[PDB]
Amino acid sequence: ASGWGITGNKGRCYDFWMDFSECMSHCREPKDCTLLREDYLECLHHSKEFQRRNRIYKEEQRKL
Amino acid sequence: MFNLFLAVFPEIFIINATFILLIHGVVFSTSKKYDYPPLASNVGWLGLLSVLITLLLLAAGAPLLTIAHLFWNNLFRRDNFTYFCQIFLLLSTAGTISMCFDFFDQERFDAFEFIVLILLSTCGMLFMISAYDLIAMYLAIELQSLCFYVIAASKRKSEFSTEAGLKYLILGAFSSGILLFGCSMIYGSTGATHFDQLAKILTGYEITGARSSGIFMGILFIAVGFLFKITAVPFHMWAPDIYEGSPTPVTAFLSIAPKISIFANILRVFIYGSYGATLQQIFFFCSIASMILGALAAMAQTKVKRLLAYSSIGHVGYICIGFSCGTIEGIQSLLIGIFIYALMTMDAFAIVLALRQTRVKYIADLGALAKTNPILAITFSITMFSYAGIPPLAGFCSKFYLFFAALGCGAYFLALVGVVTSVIGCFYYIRLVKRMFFDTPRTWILYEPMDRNKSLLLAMTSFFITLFLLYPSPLFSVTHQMALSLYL
Amino acid sequence: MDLIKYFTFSMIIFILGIWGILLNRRNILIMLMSIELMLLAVNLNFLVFSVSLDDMMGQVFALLVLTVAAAESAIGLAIFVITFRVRGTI
Amino acid sequence: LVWLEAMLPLGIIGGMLCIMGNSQYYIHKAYHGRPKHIGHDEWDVAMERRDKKVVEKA
Amino acid sequence: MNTDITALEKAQYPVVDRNPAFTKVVGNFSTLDYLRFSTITGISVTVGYLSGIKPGIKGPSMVTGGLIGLMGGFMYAYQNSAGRLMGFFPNDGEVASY
Amino acid sequence: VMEKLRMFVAQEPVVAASCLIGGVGLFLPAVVRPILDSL
Amino acid sequence: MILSVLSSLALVSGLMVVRAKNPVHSVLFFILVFCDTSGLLLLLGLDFFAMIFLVVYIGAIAVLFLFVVMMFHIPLLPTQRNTTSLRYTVYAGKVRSWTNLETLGNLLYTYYFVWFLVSSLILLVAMIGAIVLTMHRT
Amino acid sequence: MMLEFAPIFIYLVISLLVSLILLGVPFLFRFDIRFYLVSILFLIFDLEVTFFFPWAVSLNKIDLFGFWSMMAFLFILTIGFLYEWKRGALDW
Amino acid sequence: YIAVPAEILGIILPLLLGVAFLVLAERKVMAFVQRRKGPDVVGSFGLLQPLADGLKLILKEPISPSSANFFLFRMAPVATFMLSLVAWAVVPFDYGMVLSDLNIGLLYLFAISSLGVYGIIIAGRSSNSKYAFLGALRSAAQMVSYEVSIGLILITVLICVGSCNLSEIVMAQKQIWFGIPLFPVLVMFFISCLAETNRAPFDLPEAEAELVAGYNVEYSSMGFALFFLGEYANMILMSGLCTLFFLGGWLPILDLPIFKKIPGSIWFSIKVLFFLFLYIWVRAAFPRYRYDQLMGLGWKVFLPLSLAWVVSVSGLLVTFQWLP
Amino acid sequence: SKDWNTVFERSINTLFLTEMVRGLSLTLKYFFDPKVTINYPFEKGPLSPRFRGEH
Ligand SMILES: CCCCCCCCCCCCCCCCCC(=O)O[C@@H](COC(=O)CCCCCCCCCCCCCCC)COP(=O)(O)OCC[N+](C)(C)C
Ligand SMILES: CCCCCCCCCCCCCCCCCCCC(=O)O[C@H](COC(=O)CCCCCCCCCCCCCC)COP(=O)(O)OCCN
Repeated sequence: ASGWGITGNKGRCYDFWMDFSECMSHCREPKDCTLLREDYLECLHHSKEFQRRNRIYKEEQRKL
Repeated sequence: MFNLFLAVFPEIFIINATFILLIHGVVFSTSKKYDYPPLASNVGWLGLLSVLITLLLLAAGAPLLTIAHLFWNNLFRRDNFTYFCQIFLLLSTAGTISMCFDFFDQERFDAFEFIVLILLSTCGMLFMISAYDLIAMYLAIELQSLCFYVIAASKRKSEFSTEAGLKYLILGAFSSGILLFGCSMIYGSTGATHFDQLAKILTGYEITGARSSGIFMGILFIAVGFLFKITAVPFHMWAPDIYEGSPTPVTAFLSIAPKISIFANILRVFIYGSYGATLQQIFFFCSIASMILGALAAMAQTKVKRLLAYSSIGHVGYICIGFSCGTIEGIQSLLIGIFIYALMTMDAFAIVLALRQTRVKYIADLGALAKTNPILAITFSITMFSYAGIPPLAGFCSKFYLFFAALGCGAYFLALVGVVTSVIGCFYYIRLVKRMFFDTPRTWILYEPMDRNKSLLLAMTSFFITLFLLYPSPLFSVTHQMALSLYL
Repeated sequence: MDLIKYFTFSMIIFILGIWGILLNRRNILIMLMSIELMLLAVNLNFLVFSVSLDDMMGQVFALLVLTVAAAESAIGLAIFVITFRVRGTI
Repeated sequence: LVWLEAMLPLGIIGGMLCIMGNSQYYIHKAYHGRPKHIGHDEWDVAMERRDKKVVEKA
Repeated sequence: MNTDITALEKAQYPVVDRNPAFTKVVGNFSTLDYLRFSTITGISVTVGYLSGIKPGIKGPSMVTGGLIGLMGGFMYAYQNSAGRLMGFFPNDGEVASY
Repeated sequence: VMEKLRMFVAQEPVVAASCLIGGVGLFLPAVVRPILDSL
Repeated sequence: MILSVLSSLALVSGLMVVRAKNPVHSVLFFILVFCDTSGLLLLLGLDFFAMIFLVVYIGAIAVLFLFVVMMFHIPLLPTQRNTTSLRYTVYAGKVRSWTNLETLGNLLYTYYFVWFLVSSLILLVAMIGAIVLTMHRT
Repeated sequence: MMLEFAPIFIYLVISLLVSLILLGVPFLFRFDIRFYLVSILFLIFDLEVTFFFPWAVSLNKIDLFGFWSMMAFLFILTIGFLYEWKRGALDW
Repeated sequence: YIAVPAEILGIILPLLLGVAFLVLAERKVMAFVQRRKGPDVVGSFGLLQPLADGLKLILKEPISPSSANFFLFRMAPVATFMLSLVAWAVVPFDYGMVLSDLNIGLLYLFAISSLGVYGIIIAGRSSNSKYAFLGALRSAAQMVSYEVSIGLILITVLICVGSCNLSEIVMAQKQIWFGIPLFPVLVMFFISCLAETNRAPFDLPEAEAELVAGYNVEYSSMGFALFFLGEYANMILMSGLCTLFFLGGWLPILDLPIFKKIPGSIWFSIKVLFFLFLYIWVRAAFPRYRYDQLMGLGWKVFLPLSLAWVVSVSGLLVTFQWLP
Repeated sequence: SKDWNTVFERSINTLFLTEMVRGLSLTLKYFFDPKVTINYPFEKGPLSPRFRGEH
């Protein structure tokens, strides 16, 4: 969220964080920017892609 | 490239003055020409001068300390609240240093490193109040904690000091470990450490739609660490022992300056800890427990410094009442109570160091003090009544407006417990007045007069305490400005 | 799973340090090395979290924690040395 | 001249340090064809992996 | 290094010379600045003298106090002069020369 | 100042040499660098 | 499998630390904890910190403890069926790839430099406190 | 990257085996305080060297600012070391 | 991938033989200084003497006291031998003649050098002898004290190079060797390595029966042999490091004539031989330091001076922008 | 008492180990000289007619 990367290029989840911060800078309520906030948080640790892939694996395995 | 340093400008001076004092006191305390002079009063006076000079440097540049704020943004952000907290912390440190001068001569404790370590702890506290991050806060906490561990066991051949120093060390390291675990486990779940970027991704969403276990648990761990630092029940495992064993000038400084900085840290954390379901109730419960335990534990205490330690714990509970409200008036009551408690603690420890000349240990030693030294007797009685919250004195205004803030949030259970604990504490406060105005024991103990430093500080504090409810407007206005500056 | 095997390991190390510091009033040595174990656990937390989400605010603080831990150990051993010269209690 | 007698063990250790150095070369070139490369950063290892893949597909 | 000097609270007075140089603010020391830079040094020297008579360090303590006071007084004079230059102080003496 | 300096140097040649070397190493980027950067 | 065995060995050593009777064996298992967690850091990607752990914890802190002790006595479920070559490598970041030291010293000494000086002050405080407590010069 | 440590680990294993068999073959046929102070001094200067390593490598990237920020750290710890010097912690 | 142990053995066995022959080399070149000949009856010119010593130590069944601890008293020589041997995995010989091409080679060497202190601490305590324990503790303190000087000199070298890779440092000396500009740093590094390995005027471990008797006073044939092998391997390693940093590792002297097209693997060897000759010369040239003045010397002559050299080199490079 | 010209020479000599390289070079002069030891089994030391040995 700070910008500095491990390999010295750029933060992996820095573009999403900066987009969320910029949009929330000029938004009165915080419930209009929860669309981007969830996106940034998911980009941090993949809270939905992993669920999707795990559900794919489970529904494939349940074919027995 | 040099004008950017006007923001951190006073801290540079205090660091450089500490280095100069260390160099002077190590060069001239070993020379055979001056046959190893004590060199403790000299370093103490020079350190008091340095603290006053950096206080002037900080106060005069009020419109300063804000330029190049973008450059310093990642490191520390000092708004109006930070300025007013630092200008008071420096005053308290200067008062303590001026207090602990006769202790360097009559006790014959000539170790100049004491003042140098006090100065370094003061710089750590200054770095702590403006620490607008999860890293600078921990670094400054450790910086003050190391100096405190070292100076708690400063007297080596004694037995209570070293044991208390070891226990303080263990408790502080354990607290720091918990706090650092909390900081790490909220960094890994949010990706951010700076307070601007931490009060933006969780302020609008705390448990409303869903919750994350990591961030809540880390917030709880941070709160546990902070409560350990301020010695709030039940996180007070060894604090009275630390107050007993530590040298009296140390515990005079150990119960005033650190609490101000830690409470500034808690206030700065509260601007992002917007959960309301993880921070307010824990501090509410801890405040109730601290008041109850302090009131029922200082009743049985027969020593003097143990009673002061438990009274400080009870006052910390009353202080936490005002933070539990979580409103502007709550924070205002918080700051007013902190200021009043700091002044009153300076008063009480000025008394204790005054009576330290003849090694006062128990509450009964100061018996029949109304005849030998009537003026000191009435001063100490006024201090005890100010602790009791007796109306016509300072120390009642703080508890008054604290209770008013508590009723502002509708926490009626807090008010009743506060009343009961106030009555109980008033009883054992006036118990001291009984021991030294009414009861006349067969054996009398005579106390030698004090020095001009303690006497002048005592007179100023005693006139402040009694005559405060006639002109309290400046404190109320400055505390409201400080509380209102916390958020905007 | 790879992040779980790191975080659980660090958390169990932290809990083990808590146990070591909270199972004996005597034996100051292990009660003080439990602090170092706790610092190791939190340092590993910082490093793993920094690598996992590609940010270099955990590595800087991880490196700075080294000095705090070393200074705490040094002061602890100083106090432990001076406590025998008065008491001599293990 | 006789001082070369003491220099004989030094010559032994020098030459056998030399063979210690050259052993990790004459056999690394043996089973990789090309010798070791000083460096091998992320770009280099990616290039080696891609070369392995393209030779495997070729 | 990328530096950006800018105050959140803008200067209330004229804002001439937004980023002055070190020798420039050193050369802008008015009579008041010299006076307040000298009084602090004098107080520090005399405090170092009076404090260091019991241990027996009659002069070196005075020298150390002089160093401390000199640094503090120069710091105060620089702070006042610079703050006057960036604008957020009552100047009435710099706009006259500018 | 020329009488105590030689006494100090005579007693501690190593400390004096280290001080001179460090002084040169700190003097080069404090004086030579600002004037060399302006050509 | 390399991670699990290393973590288990580290856990066993740590458990023996807080249970060993004589302090020397506890200190040696304490050393072993860092010895087997440095490898865990190393296989995670960070090589600088792996060596710093050896140099500091079992190079300076552990030898300090030894000197004192000698006297005074939602995971992704394993799916390799179609998740083994989907790794989209980007060659833009491979050219001029900084090691651990370069990308850390880029910003340790320049941007977050006050925390560096606060650490320096902490070290000075420790150095001062280590001599005002333990000294019997004669 | 980290693939250069596998030869080191295997070398360590082989060295352990050789050392073990070397001593397995023949079977077929009062308190001081200066030490603690010097150990702490070593710990402090070891931390100094640990901090020096990133500075020296990344020294061309940061010029005239990183150098002086490191010299300030060196000055602080040199003041500390000078204090150690006069307090009789270096000579015996 | 099965050929890695082949490389490891090709590193280990010649190095053990090198230690064995270095013992003979010193016992002969020190004897030649004192109007002697050394062992010249066993082999051709004693060339079979190290084999005789090794076989005699293989025989002569160990006494194995193991009074305090069976394990630690037996494990300490193993640990010190492993630490002595393991640092050779990163030393580069000519170009690709290096086992592991680490990017943190200097830090790895520093860690290995500082990690060998335990081998003379647990070994010292394991023997139930006050004269062994106290002497081993003091020797450990000396090595720990000179470790920081070693590290500071390494930082001085690293400033000019710009990378921690060992093979890159030698390639950085194409223009000139580092012994030319910063020669006093080379002298300090050599003296510190003398103190680090307990050799020449700092070797209090072989101070007979004075306050220091040695950590290996009561050891059987093979444990004493392992300690001896390990610390002579350390001697060879430090000579190699000293000639790799401040001298060209494999680069020719001045490559002006035409006969300097010979393989670079022997330039390293002859330079290491030169530094070993200096080691033995200094041993049989000067008397010993007492331990009290050794500590003061190592803390007040080599730490401030190495710090000043670090500061001066860094300032000079930054001032003129002569940075890598 | 010093004159700023002798302290320089003395400090330099104590800093460059001149008195140590003096002995270092001295010890090397016998390295290349002929040796003195005798091969005892073949050539033995000179005795005297008055030597007292086995009766
Ligand atoms: C410029 C370097 C900046 C960094 C310096 C860091 C230094 C930090 C620690 C400071 C230590 C200062 C030690 C210097 C004092 C050395 C002694 C000395 O110079 O004073 C003399 C003499 O000093 C004096 O007499 C007067 C002192 C000067 C006071 C004038 C005003 C203060 C100076 C202004 C500020 C100083 C600026 C220095 C240059 C920047 C001592 O005389 P006595 O010992 O008292 O006489 C003999 C006593 N007896 C008969 C018993 C044998
Ligand atoms: C709010 C309403 C009530 C407040 C009323 C305030 C009234 C205005 C203030 C009145 C002040 C009157 C002072 C009269 C002048 C006395 C001057 C004496 C100075 C002096 O003698 O020098 C030294 C005394 O230290 C000293 O005297 C200076 C040190 C004093 C320490 C004071 C520290 C102030 C900073 C912290 C204050 C607390 C702030 C808490 C928020 C040496 O003394 P000596 O010559 O006798 O010889 C040594 C004996 N030991």
